[PDB]
Amino acid sequence: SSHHHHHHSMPDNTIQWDKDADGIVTLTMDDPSGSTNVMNEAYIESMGKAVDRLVAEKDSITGVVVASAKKTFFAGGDVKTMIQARPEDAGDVFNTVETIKRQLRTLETLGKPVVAAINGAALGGGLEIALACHHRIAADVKGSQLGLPEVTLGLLPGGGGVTRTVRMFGIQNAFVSVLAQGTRFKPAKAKEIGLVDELVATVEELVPAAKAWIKEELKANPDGAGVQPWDKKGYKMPGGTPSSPGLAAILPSFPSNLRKQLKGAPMPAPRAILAAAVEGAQVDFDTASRIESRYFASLVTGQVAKNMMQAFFFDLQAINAGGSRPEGIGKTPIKRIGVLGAGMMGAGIAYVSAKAGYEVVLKDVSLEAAAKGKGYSEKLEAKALERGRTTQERSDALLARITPTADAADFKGVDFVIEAVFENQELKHKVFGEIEDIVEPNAILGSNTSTLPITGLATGVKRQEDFIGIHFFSPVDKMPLVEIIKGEKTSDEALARVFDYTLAIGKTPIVVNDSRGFFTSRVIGTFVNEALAMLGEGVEPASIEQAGSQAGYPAPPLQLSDELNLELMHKIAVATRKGVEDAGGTYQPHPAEAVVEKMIELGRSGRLKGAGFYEYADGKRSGLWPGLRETFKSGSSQPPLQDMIDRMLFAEALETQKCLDEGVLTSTADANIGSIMGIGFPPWTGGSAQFIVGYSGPAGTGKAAFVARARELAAAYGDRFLPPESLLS
Amino acid sequence: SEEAFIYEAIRTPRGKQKNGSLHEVKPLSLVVGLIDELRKRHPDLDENLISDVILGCVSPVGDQGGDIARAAVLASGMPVTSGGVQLNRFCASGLEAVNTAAQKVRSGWDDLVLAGGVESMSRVPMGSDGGAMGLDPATNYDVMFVPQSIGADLIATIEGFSREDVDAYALRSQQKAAEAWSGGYFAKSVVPVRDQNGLLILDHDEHMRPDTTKEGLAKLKPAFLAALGGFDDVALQKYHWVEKINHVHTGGNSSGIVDGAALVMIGSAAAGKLQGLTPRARIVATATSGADPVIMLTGPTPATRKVLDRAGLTVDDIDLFELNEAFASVVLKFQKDLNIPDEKLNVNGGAIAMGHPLGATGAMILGTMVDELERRNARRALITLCIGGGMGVATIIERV
Amino acid sequence: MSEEAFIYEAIRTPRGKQKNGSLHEVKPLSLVVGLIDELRKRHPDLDENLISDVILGCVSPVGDQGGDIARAAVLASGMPVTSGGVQLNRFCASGLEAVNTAAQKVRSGWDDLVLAGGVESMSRVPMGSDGGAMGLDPATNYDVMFVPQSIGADLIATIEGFSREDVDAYALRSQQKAAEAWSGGYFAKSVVPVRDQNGLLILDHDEHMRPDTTKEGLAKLKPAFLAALGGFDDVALQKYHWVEKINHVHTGGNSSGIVDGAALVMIGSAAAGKLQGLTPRARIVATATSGADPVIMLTGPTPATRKVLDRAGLTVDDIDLFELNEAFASVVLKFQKDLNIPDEKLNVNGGAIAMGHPLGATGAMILGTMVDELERRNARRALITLCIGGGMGVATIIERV
Ligand SMILES: O=S(=O)(O)c1ccc(Br)cc1
Ligand SMILES: O=S(=O)(O)c1ccc(Br)cc1
Ligand SMILES: O=S(=O)(O)c1ccc(Br)cc1
Repeated sequence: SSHHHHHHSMPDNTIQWDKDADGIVTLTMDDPSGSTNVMNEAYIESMGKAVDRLVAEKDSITGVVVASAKKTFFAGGDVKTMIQARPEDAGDVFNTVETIKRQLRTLETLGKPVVAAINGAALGGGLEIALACHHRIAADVKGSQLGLPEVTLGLLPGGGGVTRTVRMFGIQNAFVSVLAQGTRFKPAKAKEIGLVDELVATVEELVPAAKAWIKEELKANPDGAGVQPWDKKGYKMPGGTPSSPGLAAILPSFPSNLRKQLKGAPMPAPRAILAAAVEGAQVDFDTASRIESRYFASLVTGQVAKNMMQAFFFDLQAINAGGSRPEGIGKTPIKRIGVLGAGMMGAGIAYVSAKAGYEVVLKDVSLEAAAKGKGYSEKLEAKALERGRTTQERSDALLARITPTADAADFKGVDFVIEAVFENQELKHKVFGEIEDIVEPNAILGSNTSTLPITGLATGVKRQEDFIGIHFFSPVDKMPLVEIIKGEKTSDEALARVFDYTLAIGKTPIVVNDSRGFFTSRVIGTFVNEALAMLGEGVEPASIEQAGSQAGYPAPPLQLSDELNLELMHKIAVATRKGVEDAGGTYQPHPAEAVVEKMIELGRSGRLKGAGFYEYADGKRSGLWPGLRETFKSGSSQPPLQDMIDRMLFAEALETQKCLDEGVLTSTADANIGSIMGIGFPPWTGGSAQFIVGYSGPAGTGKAAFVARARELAAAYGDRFLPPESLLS
Repeated sequence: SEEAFIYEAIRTPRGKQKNGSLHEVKPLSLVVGLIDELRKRHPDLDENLISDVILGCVSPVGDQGGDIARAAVLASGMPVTSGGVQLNRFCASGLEAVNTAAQKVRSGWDDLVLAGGVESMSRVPMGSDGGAMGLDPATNYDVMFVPQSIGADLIATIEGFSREDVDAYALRSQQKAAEAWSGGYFAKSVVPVRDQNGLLILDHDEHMRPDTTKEGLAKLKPAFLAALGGFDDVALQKYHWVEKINHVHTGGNSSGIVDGAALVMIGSAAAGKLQGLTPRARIVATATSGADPVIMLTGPTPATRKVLDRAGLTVDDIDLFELNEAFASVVLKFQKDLNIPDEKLNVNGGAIAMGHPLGATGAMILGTMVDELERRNARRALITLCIGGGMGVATIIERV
Repeated sequence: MSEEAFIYEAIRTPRGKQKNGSLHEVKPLSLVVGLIDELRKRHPDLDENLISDVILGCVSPVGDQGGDIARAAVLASGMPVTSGGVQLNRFCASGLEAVNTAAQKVRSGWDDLVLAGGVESMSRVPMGSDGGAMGLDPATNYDVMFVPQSIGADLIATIEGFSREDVDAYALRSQQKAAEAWSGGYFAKSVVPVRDQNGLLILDHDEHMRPDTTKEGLAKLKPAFLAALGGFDDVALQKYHWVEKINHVHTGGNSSGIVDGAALVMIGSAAAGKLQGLTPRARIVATATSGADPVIMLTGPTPATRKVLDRAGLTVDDIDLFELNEAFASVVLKFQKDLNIPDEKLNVNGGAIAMGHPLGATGAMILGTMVDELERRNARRALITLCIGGGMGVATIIERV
């Protein structure tokens, strides 16, 4: 019954009030405690005062314009408060979003036109405010985005974002294209899909254009002015309501399709979005709005939301804020970038280095075989010109930054070297000892290795303080993580200059101390080995794939094993054997290596050879090799599916703890982001380190329940699941 | 307690879906036509003894809404004290109405009860009533909803029934249905549908394709709410050991969409002697069970064991078996699990040839086994039906 | 008779009103599942595999209430997949027909422990949404002389001579006895409040009640808020040809309220109750079904009440409490007049005029109300009966154990 959070017996004020001689109130949002407008306790009270004043002065108001005094329009909420919401705080969570929506609902049913002047990014709570208005104008300014990306933090649009979009575009279109994945749109795309009505050039002409639309709307459409389509007498929802015979025919197929795209992963946010969208389309707008709040409070108090907010907000900020950056060091600009090696990996490095406005000197052996590296850069730009994501001027200056060559003398000015020739430690030593003297003394000499330690390679250079390990993933154009491997000789400055380079090419950097397999390659090995171990124990191979997909992984393990050659796994299984057997230590082989060698003996090495755990024809994946069940006696061991899911998640989580114990990783934020974006650890966990503190099962929730379940797996599947002492007392 | 006998059991012919003869007939008249046929058989019957009319209807909506059993009582001029209740247990609605009528008589508080079903699927298609499991995502998501058509293909994939194995059964159902019609097995129970003038509308089950060949069945393309994405991947998320679903079911080996109705009179022995009626069969036992809702149609297997356990009988003591032919693989699995003899199963053909009028199929395949036990002079029969949502119902009768 | 049917539990949801109702945001499936989960709290160690069937009455089985909502409640609540599930519709007595059928199934010996009840979300699924043969078959509407239950009640008041004051005097009596029962705490153990997915309260009381009802306010109301369409007065009088003019005495203040709600009743044999450690609360002594003329429609409880008295070999004085669903004020006034029922034994804890008439769930609600009022008074027997559309009637005698 109130517009305010409290109603019994002191925050700042965010909104400025400007009424003109016409009677148009201009609500300019300007939060003095931060350079961005955000949905905190200050806004809710500030908008409460503004809406109450709109009603008490309605006899002298002709229309409302909502703008912002920041470079952005509005973005997000107070994440530091929402991550603390407990299940007994569901009443407070419910009342808060209900208060937020009653404000927008009064502003929406004011009887007067309300226009949103979107001067920049309008995300989450920002687009939800603009959706309550009757008209939306956005400036085609650079950096502006529009969308409802709450689902990427384990949440849903709870400020009317679900109720209004499903009511503007129908159930199917709103869920698929806007709600289910939180897709972010540029203003040109937003005006096409219907989120935005008009477009202007600069932000200077937004408020004048908004007032010009209010004046025209009152003249031409005097009755329907300030009336949303669903508040009219003859409103019909696009695609029909769940009562419509056309929609009710395909309506049962929506939850089944959601289980297909999520592969059965326990991600409850898209489930709640689809449920609030359909149940809301069955009732009136106000009852639909309240159903949206109850599903919203069900996610905020849940654990999966706390996992995602930890990884995709706090942990990702602490990394981009220069957490793993050495203290106090400044920047040294990267003039020319020498990318030694022009294979599949070498091409992607030069592309993302050229797409960042830096000059590249691609160098290889055959000018013919080194033209494929620039041909890969043109294969992407030609696809981008067709999609309209880049211009010919922007695409030619990019390829002009790339300077394909083969002369070692063309390095007079290069201060940054990445080697991605191929893998052989002795062969790496000699090829490195070539450009060291040709480049300037402040030139970094990187290397792309997956398992070979850096400190051993660093001996083949004089300036060992500048020998570093920059590990990219395939394909480099899309993979966002860059694993920077710190050797024993690498200095504080040489590491920081690589940390600054990663953020410049728009990627996520983590810093890792020198070790065998480092972090990404080492943890992903326990994931595939645990699955092949299950295959040898007699588990159905189809059950192994279903366990990997329902766990939340992007690719099932047996399928992933064929994508990274089984003989490549065997070679690493020997390099690690020689590694321990040279430090006076014996090597206990993983039970998966018997499966790897049994497949290699059978002549099924993976995808390149054309036969692995799957069969491959026409370049595509056909199905599981039918003789696989007979070879490993599949069906003899039938454990429950939840034990298979846990065996794969616990192996990676315990291996992450062994990395944090050995000083391989410095902070837990790098462990989460490294696992999520590097090897594909399921995002609902929030990272392989958050998975421990955020575990949840029949044994409870927290580190203690994780230890209990880890020991429960140890007594039934092996002592590799016993937890380290760092998780114990 | 009190024994419940079957005194009469009739049914209309089954008109096909596309260009059907019964499409112009309201589903209420399909029942009123059968009430008038019972009157013609027993004119001196005191209809005030009939204490209830229990009709099964899976889609009680529109033409079939508003308690069509009460509309049948009023429109047919029956005594206004004769009640009238509609129920819905999916495919077993026709059999559950009979079982409930037999259970009400066994409890003693009811003397003579009409029971049966009705479903005009050409006028009120399946799923026209909306549904909670379907048109609500939160429940559709948690219970892992999947249609019967997918679950039937999964039964064929798990049990190894090939496309030829299920199409060979559909041929057998077409032949036994054509051979039964020729011998006049149905001439007494199939009451032809007429209009208000007495003109003939339908006197035979027009869904039958008696000239079906093994070659013609092979050219049929598989029909797998299906053809909408999702349901294949949902079933494999629960049956994670199965890799791919072998879609073997077509329109030729699955039950037919038809219109029809059936009626079964049930009463105690005292109600029979007092009205001068000849008891034809005795309800020996009934049972309710079910199985996994994602495989759905494996409910008849524990429901048949539960009803043989109540009657203290075995598979040997049952002379005739009658399982509804919703899908060919469902009947084959039933034959394999219980080791049913081949010459005892659906001896007069099934729903693949004649059709599956949902809410009335239970009372049709029951009245078929009453006819056959008399014609063969056999002793016992067992009738069961698979159900959506993973349920199962079974009933044992004995000739008198 | 060998296996007697007993009542072990009987719960119901609070009844939310139609306009601005508190239960309009709750799906009718959620109402049933909440009552299933409450029976789990009261008996956590019950072997639910003993539960052989779930029978739910529902008069509008379409939309949210379609697709055998009894079977949807079995799957959604997580009950064993062998626990059956069937929806039936006998108009207003669908809730009691489920309880009676569950009792007949227990007596027949082929069911051990059965759940029975009803659900009706009239604010989401209004009455008449399930189509109907009448209207869609004018040849049948014309032949059976269809008259809605509203006019039939006005016709009963005209023939028996029940004034506007007479029907409003009962409406005030129902409001007063409901507020006294509520504040007295009679419904504390049976009315299970409705909560959301976060545990927050949605409703905990019968919000259709207007406990501050006065004689004067009931006289300011207006009659008959389909009934306002032409014909039905003439169609009813063409059947009851000796009446000259129908006195419209019924309003929204003396007619049953349009509400949302659901109810559940656990019924089983004495052997099954001892097996699961349950304590029986009542016994199903006898059930009867009859009917009266289909034009006046509402009458029917009287020949069914007399039928259930002869089946149990009892008289009116042997029955301690009488409970008739207050679909309309004149219907209960005629029922008391015909069988000469004392005022004190008739709808003692109020009725549908004050608390509501959730169509399919009413029969299971008023029955569960009598189970509590028998124990609270230490009385012996109670008679539950309901008027039905179309002209039917259902009665049931229960005896406290
Ligand atoms: O409870 S409050 O209304 O102060 C509130 C809580 C969380 C967020 Br994010 C904003 C405001
Ligand atoms: O109870 S809290 O103050 O933690 C709270 C958190 C999130 C929201 Br939205 C509202 C309230
Ligand atoms: O901008 S977002 O939609 O990603 C967003 C962020 C934090 C919170 Br609290 C709510 C929303």
